[PDB]
Amino acid sequence: KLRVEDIQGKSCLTSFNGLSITSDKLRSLVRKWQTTIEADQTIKTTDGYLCRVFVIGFTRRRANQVKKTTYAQSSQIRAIRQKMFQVIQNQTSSCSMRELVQKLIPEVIGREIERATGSIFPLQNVLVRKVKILKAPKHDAQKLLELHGES
Amino acid sequence: DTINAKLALTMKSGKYVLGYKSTLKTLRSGKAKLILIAGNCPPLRKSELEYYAMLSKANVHHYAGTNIDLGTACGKLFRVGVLAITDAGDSDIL
Amino acid sequence: GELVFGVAHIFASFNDTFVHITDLTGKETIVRVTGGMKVKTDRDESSPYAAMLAAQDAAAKCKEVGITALHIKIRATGGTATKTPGPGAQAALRALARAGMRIGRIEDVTPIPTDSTRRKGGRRGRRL
Amino acid sequence: VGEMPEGTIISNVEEKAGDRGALGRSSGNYVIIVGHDVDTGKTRVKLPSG
Amino acid sequence: GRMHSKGKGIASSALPYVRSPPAWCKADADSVVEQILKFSKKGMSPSQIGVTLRDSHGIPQVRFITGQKIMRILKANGLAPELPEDLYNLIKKAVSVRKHLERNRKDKDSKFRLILIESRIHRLARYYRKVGALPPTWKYESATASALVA
Amino acid sequence: TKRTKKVGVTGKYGVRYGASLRRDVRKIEVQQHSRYQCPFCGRNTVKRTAAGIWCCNGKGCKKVLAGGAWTVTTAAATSARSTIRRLREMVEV
Amino acid sequence: VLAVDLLNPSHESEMRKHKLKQLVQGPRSFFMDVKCPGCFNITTVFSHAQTVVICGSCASVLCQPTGGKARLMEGCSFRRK
Amino acid sequence: TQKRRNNGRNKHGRGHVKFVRCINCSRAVPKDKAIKRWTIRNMVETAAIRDLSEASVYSEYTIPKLYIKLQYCVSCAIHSRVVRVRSREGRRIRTPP
RNA sequence: AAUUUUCUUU
RNA sequence: GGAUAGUCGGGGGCAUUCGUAUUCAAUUGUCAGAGGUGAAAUUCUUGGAUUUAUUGAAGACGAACUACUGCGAAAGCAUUUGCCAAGGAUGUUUUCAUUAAUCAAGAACGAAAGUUAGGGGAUCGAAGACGAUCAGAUACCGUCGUAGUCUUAACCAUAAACUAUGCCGACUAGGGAUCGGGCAAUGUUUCUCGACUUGCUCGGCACCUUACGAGAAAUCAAAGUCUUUGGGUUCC
Ligand SMILES: [Zn+2]
Ligand SMILES: [Zn+2]
Ligand SMILES: [Zn+2]
Repeated sequence: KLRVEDIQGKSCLTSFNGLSITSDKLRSLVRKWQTTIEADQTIKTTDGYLCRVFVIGFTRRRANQVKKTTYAQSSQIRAIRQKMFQVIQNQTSSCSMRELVQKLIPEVIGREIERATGSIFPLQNVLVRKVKILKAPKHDAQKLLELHGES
Repeated sequence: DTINAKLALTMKSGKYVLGYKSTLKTLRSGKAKLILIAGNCPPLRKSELEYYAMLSKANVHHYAGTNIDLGTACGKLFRVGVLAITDAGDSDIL
Repeated sequence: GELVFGVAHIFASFNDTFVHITDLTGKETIVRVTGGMKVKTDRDESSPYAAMLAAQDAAAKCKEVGITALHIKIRATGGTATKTPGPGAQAALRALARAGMRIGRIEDVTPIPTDSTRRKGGRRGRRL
Repeated sequence: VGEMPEGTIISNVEEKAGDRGALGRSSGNYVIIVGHDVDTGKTRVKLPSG
Repeated sequence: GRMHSKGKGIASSALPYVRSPPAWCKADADSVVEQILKFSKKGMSPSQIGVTLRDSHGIPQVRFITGQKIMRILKANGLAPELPEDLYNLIKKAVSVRKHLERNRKDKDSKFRLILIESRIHRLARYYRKVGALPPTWKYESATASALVA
Repeated sequence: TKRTKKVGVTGKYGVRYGASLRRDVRKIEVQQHSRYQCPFCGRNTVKRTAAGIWCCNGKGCKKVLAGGAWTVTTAAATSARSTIRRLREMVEV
Repeated sequence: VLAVDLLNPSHESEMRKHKLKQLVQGPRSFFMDVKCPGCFNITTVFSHAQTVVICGSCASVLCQPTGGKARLMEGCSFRRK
Repeated sequence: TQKRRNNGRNKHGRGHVKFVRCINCSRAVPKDKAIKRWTIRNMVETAAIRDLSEASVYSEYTIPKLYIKLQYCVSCAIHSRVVRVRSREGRRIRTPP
């Protein structure tokens, strides 16, 4: 989602306002006989920007499992949530919105979460389901000129 | 580890000073390492005790809880305002 | 790149179907036609024929402006209700496709609840 | 009043600048800062009567 | 058949048939007895005495080498606590529950557990008074339970 | 001896003014004539004087507190204090 | 079936049963003497130890207690007897 | 007599279970007693694929679907014929046909 | 949607 | 009974965090119907209804994941985190040594609804108001709607409170799933552990077949070991 902020030569300029996942994709991802772990954390950039980012991940089979349950204990769920919290904080300690967008498209948050969850249930389909924006800067009236003006 | 257990085992094997007048005497004599100040302490008295400990190079801990809680932690049935641990014994209070 | 993209909301309720078409933004909409102004029987508002009549009337009024492609978004009653699109949703989709207007980015945006408030009926429910 | 966050609980509020307290002066009563409006600065408040 | 629960667990320790000192050991009996005395002065319960001796020092069962139970050894050498270990642990648990309840009065589950612990303590105290381990006027009061523990 | 089944402090009112009114007054006066703890001295010596003023005696902490009509602190004031504390933290941070 | 020798059950049929459920209940644990990798003293330890074991000489932790058999991480050439 | 061994719902090791609302009549039916079906329907009918393709963009994009969980009561399920009355011998089977 | 009633016996 | 080690739990309480949905409020865009129903009808809408878009507030609840799965003595317990007390099973060559089972009298908890005071009242909704159906509808249907639905401090104390099946203990047939723990694998896999696979065992939730056996039968691994009638103990 984008928020239109500035007008330049009868050509409006927008800014990043958040990301989400389609209902069809979310319903397809949600499945029975598996454990879903969803967590959230609030992050801050170098400038004034409060972003509440969510993440959701599902348990996965090992291509040799015979049973059909594939469930994880609540202690392992809490350990997974801690691993997601640590990964989010480490990867978002100092990024700013430019790096946030540059790192959400290649899906590095989900990859790092899955890598960190090697010692726990392997987990799968880890992705940021929704990012919400709570605070905004002073319209960035001059930083928009700094970023734009090319082509 | 927590500090209530550490305070209890210093009580079993250690040297403690109760109250304000005796705490001032211990700080004045210099045989003081740690002072514990309750959250219900008078602000003027707390500033005076902090100044005394800064002069005598003694550590200060203004732990949470009222003087009733400090006395209960100390194992006494009366209110304790200022604690002065002179000998830690076999603990790591200091 | 001589195409203009709008946003076509479809509200497929079991009593009446809404065919709302706006610009790429949300405000400053252009066309809003339902089955009530296409059939006057007070019974076939949600009928597929009435839905397709409203959909094709919306297509004609949009072609009047000159907009070519629409991002479609169908949605049911949602909330604490049936949450299933009515029969007019597919009829409106086919009517827009047949009218010649381009269709893109099909999505369902029905409002789902996270265990919202109590539904009416009174425990025993609507004993019709 | 304009320098307080929305939803704060206050008392002895002035109807005008320099009034020195007019609203919410009785015992147990208070005024709630409902919202602010910077353009021609004005603050909307909720009185004890509602 | 748990006394205050529906569990039917059978977890326990199965002592060996050979009621003899270990074939390969050099406990020397008296050395272990003084070792238990040293640990008793250190202030650990007889259960901790056996656990530490079995896990670390390598004596499976102390009575096999010593000839008497460790509680008997402690009583014989004078380091016999006035309150039995099981009763002391039960009263300490009751004190902790009571402190939790007095700080948080809404814990009905804790109140129910306190009732169970109180009943268990009274039954154990009655047994100990009957056998003679405690004075016949022992009694149990919640007000002085904290002083009893400490 | 119990000396009173249920009226308690309202036994001075005899049989008049109604049972419900006497019960409401009984609850209010029980709250009113109660010793409270000074939040700065830790002593149960706070007593009410003139409907909103609470004072505790002693050599120290002779403070006079502005409280409720018959309780030192009211639920509404505590909720307001928490709300103001929350708002102040958000503004500061 | 319907005719068995309960006096002398098979060893394989006994090692697969619970310790209590055996004909004569017995322990399933043992003691082993381990040697410090950088010393010469030998210390006996229990297979189901519930406490942190420290060698007599200058050495670090020996094994970590767990629900079942504790894991040895020091390079000790243990002899079990 | 007990018509069903499970009393009509999956309640073993429980004392109380939350109740859900029927889609049709909005009756309060327990979670373990509600008949659950999963409608997985393409967002358009199979007869409009050609029309959508001839009027679409994005170079053969994937057509989404909708996933709806339907929880019927006993009376509504029987009326809707999703679940049917069976013989006494056939009542003891749970594998879908 | 909507559908109430079938005297005492042979 | 107690202690100890790794665990496990939608067990309890306190503080804290997040989610959409519902209703309402303000603002912006075109216009004629919108709700609802078998059909309708009440009601409100060129004064802008409904819809769409932005922001905010209130209260309630934790969808999907969610299962012939878990926990608790039961009633019941389902968002994140932290704290506190406690609990079952498992492992144990740890501790005490009969401390045990069932109970009159007496006590703790006890869904929902109902009561007394304080706060809050979004949704639903007893009473009620209208509008349709019917011969009469006083009801079932639509909208609105008070108490109530939330919570604190005091009350009571019952439900098809059910497994219509008291508690403890011994024995009894074949198999396969599932939860928690433990044991074993010169087993597999992923940058020393986890996940998966196999076998054994303990304690639970259950399931299929069968009837040595029981019942009047429906049916029951207990409701079997009862005319071959007696392990112990309460309620009725
Ligand atoms: Zn004072
Ligand atoms: Zn060592
Ligand atoms: Zn239904």
